[PDB]
Amino acid sequence: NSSAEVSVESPSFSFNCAHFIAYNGFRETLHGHNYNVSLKVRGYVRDDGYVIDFSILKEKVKKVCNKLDHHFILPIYSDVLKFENVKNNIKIICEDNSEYSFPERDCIKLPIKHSSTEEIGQYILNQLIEEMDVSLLKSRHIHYIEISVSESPTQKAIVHKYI
Amino acid sequence: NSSAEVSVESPSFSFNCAHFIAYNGFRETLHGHNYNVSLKVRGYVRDDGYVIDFSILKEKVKKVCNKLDHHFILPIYSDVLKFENVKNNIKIICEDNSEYSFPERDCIKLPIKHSSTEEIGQYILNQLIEEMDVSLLKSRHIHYIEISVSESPTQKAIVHKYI
Amino acid sequence: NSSAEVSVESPSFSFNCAHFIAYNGFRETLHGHNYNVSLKVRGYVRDDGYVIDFSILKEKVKKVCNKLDHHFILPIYSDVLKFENVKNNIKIICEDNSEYSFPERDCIKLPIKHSSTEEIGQYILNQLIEEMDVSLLKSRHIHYIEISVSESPTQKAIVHKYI
Amino acid sequence: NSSAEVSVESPSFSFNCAHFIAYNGFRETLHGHNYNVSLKVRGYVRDDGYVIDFSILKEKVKKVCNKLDHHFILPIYSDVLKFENVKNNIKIICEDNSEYSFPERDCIKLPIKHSSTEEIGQYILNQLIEEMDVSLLKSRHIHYIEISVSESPTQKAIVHKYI
Amino acid sequence: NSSAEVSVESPSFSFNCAHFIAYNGFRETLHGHNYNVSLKVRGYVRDDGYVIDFSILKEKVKKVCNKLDHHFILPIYSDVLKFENVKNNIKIICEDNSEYSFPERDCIKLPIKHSSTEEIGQYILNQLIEEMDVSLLKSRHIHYIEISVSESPTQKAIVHKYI
Amino acid sequence: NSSAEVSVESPSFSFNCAHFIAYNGFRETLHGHNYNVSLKVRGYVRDDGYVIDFSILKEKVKKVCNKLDHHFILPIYSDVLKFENVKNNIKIICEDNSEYSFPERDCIKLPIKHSSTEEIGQYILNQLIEEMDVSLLKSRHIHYIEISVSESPTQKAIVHKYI
Ligand SMILES: C[C@@H](O)[C@@H](O)c1cnc2nc(N)[nH]c(=O)c2n1
Ligand SMILES: C[C@@H](O)[C@@H](O)c1cnc2nc(N)[nH]c(=O)c2n1
Ligand SMILES: C[C@@H](O)[C@@H](O)c1cnc2nc(N)[nH]c(=O)c2n1
Ligand SMILES: C[C@@H](O)[C@@H](O)c1cnc2nc(N)[nH]c(=O)c2n1
Ligand SMILES: [Zn+2]
Ligand SMILES: [Zn+2]
Ligand SMILES: [Zn+2]
Ligand SMILES: [Zn+2]
Ligand SMILES: [Zn+2]
Ligand SMILES: [Zn+2]
Repeated sequence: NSSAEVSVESPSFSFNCAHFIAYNGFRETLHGHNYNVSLKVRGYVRDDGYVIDFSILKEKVKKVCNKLDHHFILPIYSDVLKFENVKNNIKIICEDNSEYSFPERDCIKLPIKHSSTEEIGQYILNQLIEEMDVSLLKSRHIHYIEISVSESPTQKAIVHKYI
Repeated sequence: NSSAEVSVESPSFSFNCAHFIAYNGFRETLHGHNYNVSLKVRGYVRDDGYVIDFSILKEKVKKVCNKLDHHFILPIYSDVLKFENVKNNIKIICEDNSEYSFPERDCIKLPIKHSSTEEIGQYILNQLIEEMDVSLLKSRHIHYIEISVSESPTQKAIVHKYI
Repeated sequence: NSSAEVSVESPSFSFNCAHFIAYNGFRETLHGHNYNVSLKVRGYVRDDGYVIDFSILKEKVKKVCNKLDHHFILPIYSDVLKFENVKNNIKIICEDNSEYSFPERDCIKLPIKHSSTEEIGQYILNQLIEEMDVSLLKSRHIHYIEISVSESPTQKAIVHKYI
Repeated sequence: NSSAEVSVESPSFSFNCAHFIAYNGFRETLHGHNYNVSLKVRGYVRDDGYVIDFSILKEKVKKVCNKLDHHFILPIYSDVLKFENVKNNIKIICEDNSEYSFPERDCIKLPIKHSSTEEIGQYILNQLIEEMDVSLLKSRHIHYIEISVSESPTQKAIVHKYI
Repeated sequence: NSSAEVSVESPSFSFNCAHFIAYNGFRETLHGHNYNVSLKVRGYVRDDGYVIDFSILKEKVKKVCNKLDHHFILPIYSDVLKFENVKNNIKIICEDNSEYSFPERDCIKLPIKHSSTEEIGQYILNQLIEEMDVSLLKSRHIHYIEISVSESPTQKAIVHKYI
Repeated sequence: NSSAEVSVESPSFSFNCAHFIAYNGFRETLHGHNYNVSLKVRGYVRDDGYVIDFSILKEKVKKVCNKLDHHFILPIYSDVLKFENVKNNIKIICEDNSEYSFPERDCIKLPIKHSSTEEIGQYILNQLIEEMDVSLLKSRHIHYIEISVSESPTQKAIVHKYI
């Protein structure tokens, strides 16, 4: 068969963030991770000799990671957390009525229900798909994209999209 | 597409064992390995934000590895070895009439024909599927499980099961 | 020469924490890291065949890491942060008057001036020296201890003590 | 399911070469890489306990890598390069009229259009398939073979063949 | 003891170059490497909490690597090579009278006798010391600096300077 | 300062052996390890541009590893084990009167008291020192040699000799 894949991975494709998981009947304490992203795309060797240039993949991964890096990840779609702006701070109130308060600029609000590695990965995948531009990918006949997001060197989520 | 995978891997998911391969017309000398196990499951992001909790996968891999660790692996289904159990020892007699004798407690008797990485993997996969409980996996809509077993950092076997 | 070293390192010797650095005229946003610890000791091969048992070093590193894991690291000796404890929360007030508030149980209060990797390392080294018991180390003629603490796979601090 | 994979990878499966990419309207400066090869085959556990012996895979990978090691890779099917023999040297003329000249003995002439990691991969895969002998693979019921070629630790190409 | 070290390493701190070693009675064929650089400095925890900021070390390493990346390394102080300018090309004549010719823009002229990993390391160390500025290092009481240069994942040179 | 170090390391510099530790009042069960060796030497950059050629180090490490690979390691100097040859077998009797019996050709008899990683490392170091030849090392002004022996990726011993 003639489809081929290229992938990029680097300790440099990272965002260092704080978070905590909360879902129904469960809340854990604030902590954080070096999240690391790798990207794979399946296409064909085109007339320039590439599936797609490594440098485009690297540039797009770096960009998405840079936006996330150095914040508390706030899942705005959460069904078990309440958020309030008080002065320059976002206040987070949990089901058990415990409270956090951070400067608004420390938080990155992501359209996700939970700050789990799977849902963060889904977010990053959609972002990368937009950054690389769907029509570029189609012109090169790239039909599948996969990202891995590790929350540590021992645990990772892998999400994908057929395009 | 909406299926997602999670995987766990660590130097800690290891068992350090002695063994030798024996099949028709071939027997190698006793030696050993640090075997290492990584586990991946394919499912869907559930309402808790996970495919499945990383901590469940880690706890189950550690348990199966712990049972194997620090033994000679005895393939009880071998077609080319004869086994005797006299007093507190297991004697192994090979086709060329060479013999080994170990204290019975030093052996872990696996229901496999050869102590190859492939066959050890198949056994580990079945064990992990039992540990994780097949009905748990089904309630979360997990449909695929894969383990990699490395006999060293340079060589591994990958076995899977669709469920 | 006759001195010998043993070291242990693993992805498992980790603590996943939130923090931010603050020193005179500088404050960064809340974020987090997978911190990883490796331990090395210099001694002599003793009559049991060891510098010291690897299992002792692993057990002691795991214990110290476990205490830190899953918290916000609070540097109680900070010269640029004011701390208040009201009801069940710790409030942190910075020089620029920005504020953070966490549940008290979310914080691990370390006797350090900054939550830098260097200062966290020094604290870990002192703890491990206490855990391993200085008189045990002396009876085995261990004269040097070194820990590396990485804040990510790309950056680390190395602190030591001659004993 | 009953199919299984075995895989071999090592820093030892490398070839260190110089090259440059040239395609329509693009030429880069001469540089080099440590190319690294990993091999995976999919088959079944046979009556000897193996998908196929690891030692066969390693032996064949090392062989192909050793042929390539320590040369300038020249893509003889290039549509943007001209090659001419002058004394003991091969002269390369680019579209911009820039020129290179190397001794003949320093070039490995590969039947590829571009010295891209993708196309080098396709070359290596064919070679490996011939070295391992297609009918041996068939007798063991091996039906899929995949190689990864990395040009550095951060970027790689993955090519495959169903057989 | 109170001195501490910080270290930075990454697949990102690389330069991908072509070269060949030539010394008395020995010349090898043109090939290439992904050279990788790691930097360690020894100093003291200062009043900001750092030996020195990781970001300064990373910034300076990347800078030096970027200058070298994607060239043929030419050792201008070679006692067994002759270099001559012809049009836009540099001609290299070896002792055996074999010849190379590259465009000028494809060579990085380094003040080294041999393009060995040792001598490239010594060059990089001096450059890094100048980039980081000797008096900044002195004001922070940094007294030792060490770089590792790997020519591949399996072999490296380590050079240092006491300052 | 002008001394420099070169080191070689590879998953290929390995011996896969069985063993068990026995010392006074302690015996563990038969198991095994992939032992991995790395070698470092400190010297000076000589007139060929090297501290010493990487290829000599690699060749010597491979040789010593190859001799050990695929055996049970038998510490002939043990003060708590008794050995007897019975027909083609070596019988090992422990303090608790438990017994092992292996074909003589499965065992490599090492002049060490315990098959600990430290004592194996000491043995390997002396062997490597002999293989590289002390006078070669002296002519190049190499004054220090260090080997690391890991028994797994998480635990290692480091032994050295000033020469
Ligand atoms: C333990 C901690 O990192 C926790 O936040 C955690 C635990 N288990 C998890 N499990 C999955 N699958 N994904 C996660 O993001 C996750 N996250
Ligand atoms: C960056 C350097 O390796 C350059 O020659 C380069 C750039 N982009 C690339 N991209 C792909 N896909 N394959 C290559 O081999 C490749 N090669
Ligand atoms: C094998 C290849 O990298 C060759 O050019 C080579 C061989 N031996 C070497 N040995 C040393 N010490 N340094 C080098 O840079 C070096 N370089
Ligand atoms: C647990 C197992 O590998 C055991 O054989 C073991 C345990 N602890 C050890 N500890 C040291 N220091 N060295 C060893 O070789 C060693 N070896
Ligand atoms: Zn988490
Ligand atoms: Zn084996
Ligand atoms: Zn930080
Ligand atoms: Zn390239
Ligand atoms: Zn080289
Ligand atoms: Zn052991």
